[PDB]
Amino acid sequence: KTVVVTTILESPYVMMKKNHEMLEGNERYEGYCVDLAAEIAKHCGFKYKLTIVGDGKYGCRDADTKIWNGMVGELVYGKADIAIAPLTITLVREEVIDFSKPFMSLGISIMIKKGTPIESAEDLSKQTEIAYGTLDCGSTKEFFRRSKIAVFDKMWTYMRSAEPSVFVRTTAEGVARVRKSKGKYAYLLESTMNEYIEQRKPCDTMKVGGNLDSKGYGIATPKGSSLGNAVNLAVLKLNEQGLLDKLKNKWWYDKGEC
Amino acid sequence: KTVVVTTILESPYVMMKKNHEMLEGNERYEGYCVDLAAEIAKHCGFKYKLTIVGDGKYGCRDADTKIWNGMVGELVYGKADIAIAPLTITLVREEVIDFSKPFMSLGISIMIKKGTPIESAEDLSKQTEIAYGTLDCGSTKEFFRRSKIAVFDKMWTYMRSAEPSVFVRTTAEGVARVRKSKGKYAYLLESTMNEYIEQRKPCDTMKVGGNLDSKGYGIATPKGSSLGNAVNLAVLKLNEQGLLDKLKNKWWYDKGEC
Ligand SMILES: N#Cc1cc2c(cc1[N+](=O)[O-])=NC(=O)C(=O)N=2
Ligand SMILES: N#Cc1cc2c(cc1[N+](=O)[O-])=NC(=O)C(=O)N=2
Ligand SMILES: [Zn+2]
Ligand SMILES: [Zn+2]
Ligand SMILES: [Zn+2]
Ligand SMILES: [Zn+2]
Repeated sequence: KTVVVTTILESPYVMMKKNHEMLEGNERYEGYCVDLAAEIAKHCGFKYKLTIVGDGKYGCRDADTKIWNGMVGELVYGKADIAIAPLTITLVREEVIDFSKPFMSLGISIMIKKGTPIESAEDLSKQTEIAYGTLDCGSTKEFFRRSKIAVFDKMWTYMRSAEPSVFVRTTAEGVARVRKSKGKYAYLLESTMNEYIEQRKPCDTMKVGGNLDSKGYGIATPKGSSLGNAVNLAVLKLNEQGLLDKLKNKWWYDKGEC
Repeated sequence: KTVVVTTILESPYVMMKKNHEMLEGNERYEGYCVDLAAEIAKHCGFKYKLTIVGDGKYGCRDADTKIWNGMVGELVYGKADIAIAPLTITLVREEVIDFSKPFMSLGISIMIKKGTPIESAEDLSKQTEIAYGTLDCGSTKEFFRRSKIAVFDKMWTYMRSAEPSVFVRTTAEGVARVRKSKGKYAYLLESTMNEYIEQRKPCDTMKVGGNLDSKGYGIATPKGSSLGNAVNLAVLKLNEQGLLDKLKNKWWYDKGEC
């Protein structure tokens, strides 16, 4: 029986091979999570088919209709058996699906255009000439809004009333805003994506400072799945075999461009 | 029913209060995990009794007898209901007990006496003047023995044959060796202990370099325990509330001496 794996097109986790039009099935795709899927399936002993999430989303529950979208929806509504993607482990998600132990750690972090005189959140917080913001909705925004920490309160107090708005609609919009702003905008985002972009042409951005919080990506299965136990032990084995680190190094650095 | 928590006297997770002999029950103890225990109990709705693990061990399985010792033992054989301690989440442990998602991240790291001209594992690998080692058995030693990575393979080749022995019997012996060796011994250990010791008098050690691997500590319950789900969700909630970070800062930095 063929396990249906849902994943999402986010580089470098899953990307179309250059010659994808010539290929078929699992072979059309490459990247960190493709490699991970193959390892998980090999060590759990199953055959699988990769499919890209229909709506291109991770997974959130509409307040209005209480319906789950993205990969979480595909699990909860039975369109796929397992999600192998950079899906963040969160309380609201783990209420409806099961997560493996994290396969990759991450945190909120600062992206600057190279040259910008900022090396930390504290630096940002003490000034206003360099503008800075986050996605207009989602966990990073909420992290600042709720923080009782002085530096983060200060940054919230600033971002919430800044004009023009410092919030962006998509991550890509945030990255492009850093790149076209002539050193006048810094963007706050997942450190994994920040370090990824640091190694992409034209090599004009940089990750600075320590992570502001700590989070994990996990592989997700539905409650009571026959796969959940073995998938979890698999993630642990891969980590101890140094394979997760190998995959990270490969996709971020060996294929780096800077 | 009063939940029996097993834990271990490892600073700053669990320590005797200075006036412990005037006190009784849970109140004798303080530390990160004591605070954490209170929070977990409150969010899962149980009363508990902190007990120090009989043998002072974390838990491994004896190769000959196959018997688990330490806190893992107490969980496996039915002596305690939950382990709230810096118990590392590992493949062989997760095969026999359940863990929450990690409450704290760590990795193998390098402890040096201040002034030692070493900034990374690479730096250590390329020289011989400064000796370096790990605990004489256990996971840090095994990480080097099994590594396919060039830098770590080189360090292993050196450590395994170094004379006199670079391995030590206890964490304490490792730290004392760095302190009395005038810069000629560096010790490889968990990053959390490393960073803790850096804030303790006489303030003569430092953690240097990035972590060499990545692991997490998790709260453990016996397989099929009915506490397991609630405890996991409670760990996620505390992270998202900033409470675990607040506790870390508190016990490592607010109470630091350097
Ligand atoms: N950028 C960005 C991202 C945004 C994300 C994400 C991963 C990434 N990522 O590392 O590309 N996982 C999620 O579960 C999520 O709700 N939102
Ligand atoms: N040193 C030391 C340590 C050694 C440890 C540990 C925690 C710590 N710690 O940071 O105190 N947890 C474990 O599960 C373990 O097998 N060995
Ligand atoms: Zn095409
Ligand atoms: Zn493998
Ligand atoms: Zn005493
Ligand atoms: Zn609380």
